[PDB]
Amino acid sequence: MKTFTAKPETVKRDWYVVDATGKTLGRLATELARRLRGKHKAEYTPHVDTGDYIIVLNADKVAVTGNKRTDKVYYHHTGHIGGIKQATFEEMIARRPERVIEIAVKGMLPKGPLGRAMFRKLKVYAGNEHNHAAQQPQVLDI
Amino acid sequence: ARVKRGVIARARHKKILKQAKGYYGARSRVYRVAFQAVIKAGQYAYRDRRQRKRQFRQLWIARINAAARQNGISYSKFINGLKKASVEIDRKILADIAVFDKVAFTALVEKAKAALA
Amino acid sequence: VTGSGKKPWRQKGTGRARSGSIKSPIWRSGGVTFAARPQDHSQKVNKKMYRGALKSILSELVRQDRLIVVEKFSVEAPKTKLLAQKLKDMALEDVLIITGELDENLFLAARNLHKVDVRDATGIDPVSLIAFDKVVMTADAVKQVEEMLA
Amino acid sequence: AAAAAAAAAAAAAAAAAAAAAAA
Amino acid sequence: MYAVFQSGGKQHRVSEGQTVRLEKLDIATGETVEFAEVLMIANGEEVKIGVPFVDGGVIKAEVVAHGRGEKVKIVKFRRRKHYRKQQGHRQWFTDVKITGIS
Amino acid sequence: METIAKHRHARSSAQKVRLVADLIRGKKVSQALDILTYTNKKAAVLVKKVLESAIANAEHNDGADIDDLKVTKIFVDEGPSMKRIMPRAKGRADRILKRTSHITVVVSD
Amino acid sequence: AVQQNKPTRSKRGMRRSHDALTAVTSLSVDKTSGEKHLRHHITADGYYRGRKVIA
RNA sequence: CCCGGCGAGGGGAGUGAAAAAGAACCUGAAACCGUGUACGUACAAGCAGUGGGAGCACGCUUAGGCGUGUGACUGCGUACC
RNA sequence: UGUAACGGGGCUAAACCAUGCACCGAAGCUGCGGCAGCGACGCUUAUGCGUUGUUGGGUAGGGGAGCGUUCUGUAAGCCUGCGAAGGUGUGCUGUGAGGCAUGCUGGAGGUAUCAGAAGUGCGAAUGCUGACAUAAGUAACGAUAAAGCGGGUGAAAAGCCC
Ligand SMILES: [Mg+2]
Ligand SMILES: [Mg+2]
Ligand SMILES: [Mg+2]
Ligand SMILES: [Mg+2]
Ligand SMILES: [Mg+2]
Ligand SMILES: [Mg+2]
Ligand SMILES: [Mg+2]
Ligand SMILES: [Mg+2]
Ligand SMILES: [Mg+2]
Ligand SMILES: [Mg+2]
Ligand SMILES: [Mg+2]
Ligand SMILES: [Mg+2]
Ligand SMILES: [Mg+2]
Ligand SMILES: [Mg+2]
Ligand SMILES: [Mg+2]
Ligand SMILES: [Mg+2]
Ligand SMILES: [Mg+2]
Ligand SMILES: [Mg+2]
Ligand SMILES: [Mg+2]
Ligand SMILES: [Mg+2]
Ligand SMILES: [Mg+2]
Ligand SMILES: [Mg+2]
Ligand SMILES: [Mg+2]
Ligand SMILES: [Mg+2]
Ligand SMILES: [Mg+2]
Ligand SMILES: [Mg+2]
Ligand SMILES: [Mg+2]
Ligand SMILES: [Mg+2]
Ligand SMILES: [Mg+2]
Ligand SMILES: [Mg+2]
Ligand SMILES: [Mg+2]
Ligand SMILES: [Mg+2]
Ligand SMILES: [Mg+2]
Ligand SMILES: [Mg+2]
Ligand SMILES: [Mg+2]
Ligand SMILES: [Mg+2]
Ligand SMILES: [Mg+2]
Ligand SMILES: [Mg+2]
Ligand SMILES: [Mg+2]
Repeated sequence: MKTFTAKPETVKRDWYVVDATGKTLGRLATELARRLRGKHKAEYTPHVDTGDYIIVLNADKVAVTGNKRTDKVYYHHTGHIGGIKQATFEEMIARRPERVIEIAVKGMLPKGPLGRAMFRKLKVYAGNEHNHAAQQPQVLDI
Repeated sequence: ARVKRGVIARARHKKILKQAKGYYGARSRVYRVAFQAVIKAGQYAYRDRRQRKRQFRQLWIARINAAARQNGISYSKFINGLKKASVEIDRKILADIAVFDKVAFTALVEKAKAALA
Repeated sequence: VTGSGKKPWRQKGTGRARSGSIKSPIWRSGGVTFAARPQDHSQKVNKKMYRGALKSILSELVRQDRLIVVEKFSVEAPKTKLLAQKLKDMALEDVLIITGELDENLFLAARNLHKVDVRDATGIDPVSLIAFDKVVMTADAVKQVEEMLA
Repeated sequence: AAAAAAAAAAAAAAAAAAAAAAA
Repeated sequence: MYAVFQSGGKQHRVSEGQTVRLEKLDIATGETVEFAEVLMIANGEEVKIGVPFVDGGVIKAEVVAHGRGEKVKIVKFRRRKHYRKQQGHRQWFTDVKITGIS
Repeated sequence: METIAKHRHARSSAQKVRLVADLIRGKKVSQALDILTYTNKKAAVLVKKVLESAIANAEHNDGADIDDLKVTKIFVDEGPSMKRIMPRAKGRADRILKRTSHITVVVSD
Repeated sequence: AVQQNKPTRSKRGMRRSHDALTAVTSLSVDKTSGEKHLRHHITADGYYRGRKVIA
C-alpha cells in the first residue's frame, strides 16, 4: 500500500507570528526553515509544501553574537565585470533590514520551485505592526 | 541461401521503439538514439529498484520524527524506547499510523516513554 | 566482378571515405565477400556402416510390422489401372514394391503412379526404405538381400 | 511529356592545401 | 478496528473485509490461513500494542487468488567495456482477504 | 456532407503556402474569399482557386447554400520535389530542390 | 560560421512563430457602388468615395 | 456534367471484385512534413530519463476497483562506440 | 572574471578535547519468496525424487546451453478466398533472443514436428546506394550601360509586340 501523500488541494495552512527582538539569527532562521518546510507536521511529503505562513515582526533587532555585527560581511555580484558589491551586517541593516532574515532563510531553504514557494510563504517586517491581523495569526515561541 | 533480413530488423526496431514511446524528441523516433534511451532507462530502473527503499525509509523516518516531536520526544529516544519495551512494529506501519490514526500514535509514544523512563 | 582497377578518388584530401576499388565487398554492386564455388559435398559412409544401417532398418521394419512379404508380384499387361486395382485389392496406399527379379512390365505399370515405387533388391536405399510406409518384398528379394547382407 | 531532368550530382573535382600551416 | 500483522518480514495494516497482497504462501488456492503474529489491534482508542505479539489474537483470512505479478525488466550495462545483460522477473503474489480480526 | 477539393503538385513550397492556409483555417467561405482576394502572395492565388473549386463542388454536388459553407479543415502536404542542379563556384555542383504541395480544402456547414 | 548541432523541430517552430502573416482586417465597402476595396484604394470598376474617376 | 485559363489539378457520375488498383497505377513500412483531439507549458536552469506523485480527461464496475493518455512538483541521474 | 582555502546558510557552539549512551547510514548481514550451478548422500532411474551445504561482479579469453531467418527432406500431409504472406494495433506468456491469439489493412500463398545446409542476426568501418531533414524560406538572382509612359495581346504585362 502506497502510504499517505498530502494533496495540495486539501492541506490546510496556519498563520504564525514570530517575535525577533534579540533571537540569534542562525537558530531563529533554522527554526523558521523547519516550520516552513513543514517538518512539524505529520502529513509531511517532500514534493508538497505543507508549510506555514510566518510573520517575523521586528526583524532588525535580531541580535548576533561574536564580533559579527562588524565582521560578518555579505556579498552579491551585480552581473557586470567589476561588480562585486559587499556590505557588512550593520551596513546591510542600515540599507534594508529585512534582507538579513530573508537571505538567511533563502540559504537554509531548498532550492528551485518548491524552495522558492516555501520562501514566498515567509514575509518579514522591520516593525512591531503588521497588516495581516485579518488572518488570525497565532504567536509562536521559536 | 541468401538470407534477406528486412523483417528481422523491422521486428527488433519496432520492439525497441515501442519500448521508447513517450520520450522527448528524436529519442522516440530515431532508432539509434532510442536504443541509448532504452538501455539508459533500464539502467536507471535497475538503480531505482534499490533507491526506492532508501527514499521511503527516509520518508517514514521524517514522518515519525514529526509526530514524535508533536508528542514530546525525539525520534532516536522514541526508537530506543520501543526496542526497550520490545515492540517489533516497523516504521512503515508506524508512519502510516502516525498519519491516519494519531491517538494510537500517542499510545505508542506513552509506551515508549514509560519504557525509556 | 567486371570493373575497373583505379582508385575512384585519391586517398587523402577528399572529404569522402577511404576507398581504393569500386569492386569492394562493402560497396554497391561489389563482390560477394566470401564467394562460393562449384563444390563436392559427398559424405563417405563406410561399407560396414551402410550395411549396418540397412540391417537396422530392415529389423525395424519387421519389428514395426510394415514389410509385407509375398511370393511374387505379377501383372499381365502393363496397365496402371490394373496395378492400382491390384494394390487396392491388397489394401495399400503408400507402397514400395522391391522386386525379386526384373519385371519391366511392373516398371511400365508403376512409372505413372505417384505413390508407388518399384525397385531392385540390389538398388535399395535407406531414404526410400524409411519414407515409404508399407514395403512389399518378393521372397526372391528376401533371398537376394540375405545374400546382400550375409 | 515527362522529361525528368534530374541527373546525378557529380560535384567534387579536387582540392588543395593553401592554408597557413602551424609548424 | 484495524490490525497490523506480519507475514514473512513485510508487515501489513489491514481492516476487516480488505484484500492484501502477500508473497507466495504454500497454501491451496481457496483455503483459509490464520495468521498468529498479530502485532497490533486498534478499535477507536481501544488499542493494545503487541509486546512483541498480542496474546489474545488471530487474523483469519481466505486465499482469494494466486498469481504472478507485473513483469519487471533488469538491464545491467557497463559503458565502453562491452557488456550488457537483460533479464526478466515476475514475482509470485498471493491475495488474501481478511475476515476474522481479534 | 463535407465536400473536399484538392490541388495536387502545386508549383510552390509547403512552408510558403501554409501561411495563407493558416490565415483562413476556420472562417466562413465568403469572408475567406475576401481575405484571399486581398492577400498579395502567390499562395493566395492558388488557395483562392482551390476555394473556388470547393465552393463550386459543394453547391453543385451536395446542393447546399453558399452562406452555409465554412472551411472546417484545410491543409498543405509535402509533394514530390523535383530535383535540378545549380552549378556553383570552383567546380562544385549543388542539387537544388523544387518543391510541390498537395493543397486540400474541406468545406462544409 | 556553421552550426554545431542539429536544432529541434521545437526550435524551428518557435522561430517560425513570428513569420506568420496577419490578414487584412476589413475591406471598405463603398457606399454608392456596393463593392469591396481596401482602405483608401480605388476599386476594380474604378469607384472611390462614390464617383467613377477612371475608365 | 461542374470549377478552371476551350490548361494543370480536382469533385460527382461510369467500368470495376476492388479507382483508399486511375497510368505520378499491387502490397505501401521508416526517417520527414502537416492536420484534428486529450493533457502539460510563458519565475524557469543542465545527457531530458527513472523512483515517487497531486490534478485533469477518457474507458470499464459489488459505488469501492482500476487501467489507458498526460506529468505540475520532487530524490537520484555528467550519451553510445 | 565573482565572495571563492567549512560544500553552502550559518554557528560561540552547530569548534576542539576526554567518557558514554542512542539513532541515521550500502546493493554488507538477517527475514520472505524466486532462479541456476557445483558438492555431497540415499534413491527408485523414464537417470533425477526428498533434503542438503555452498556458490552466481566481470574485460581479454576458455567452456556450456539455446532463440530466430532462408532453402531441402518429412510434404500430392496440414492451414488458406468463411482470407495466406506482409504491414499496423492490442492482450497474454517465456530467465532472454522470443512465442501465441486477435481487431484493422492486404488479396495468394504459408508450413507444423524432427533433422540438414548456411551469402544466418548491424549502431558505429571520415562504411555504399537511395530517400528526407538541418542551416532557412537565410545567402544569392551572375558587370554600378538605365530606364519611363501610353496602346495592343490575355484569365494574368516591369520584362512580349507597337
Ligand atoms: Mg530469396
Ligand atoms: Mg511515432
Ligand atoms: Mg537497505
Ligand atoms: Mg593502372
Ligand atoms: Mg549496379
Ligand atoms: Mg553483383
Ligand atoms: Mg564403393
Ligand atoms: Mg569550370
Ligand atoms: Mg562535438
Ligand atoms: Mg523569421
Ligand atoms: Mg481534366
Ligand atoms: Mg510517389
Ligand atoms: Mg495481385
Ligand atoms: Mg499504391
Ligand atoms: Mg511511413
Ligand atoms: Mg507556472
Ligand atoms: Mg533551458
Ligand atoms: Mg510510476
Ligand atoms: Mg576579488
Ligand atoms: Mg540502526
Ligand atoms: Mg547480499
Ligand atoms: Mg532464499
Ligand atoms: Mg559471472
Ligand atoms: Mg521447403
Ligand atoms: Mg480482409
Ligand atoms: Mg517467404
Ligand atoms: Mg500479417
Ligand atoms: Mg504463386
Ligand atoms: Mg559495435
Ligand atoms: Mg554510416
Ligand atoms: Mg542537404
Ligand atoms: Mg526549409
Ligand atoms: Mg541566419
Ligand atoms: Mg541577413
Ligand atoms: Mg539579398
Ligand atoms: Mg542580371
Ligand atoms: Mg546585381
Ligand atoms: Mg506598359
Ligand atoms: Mg526590366
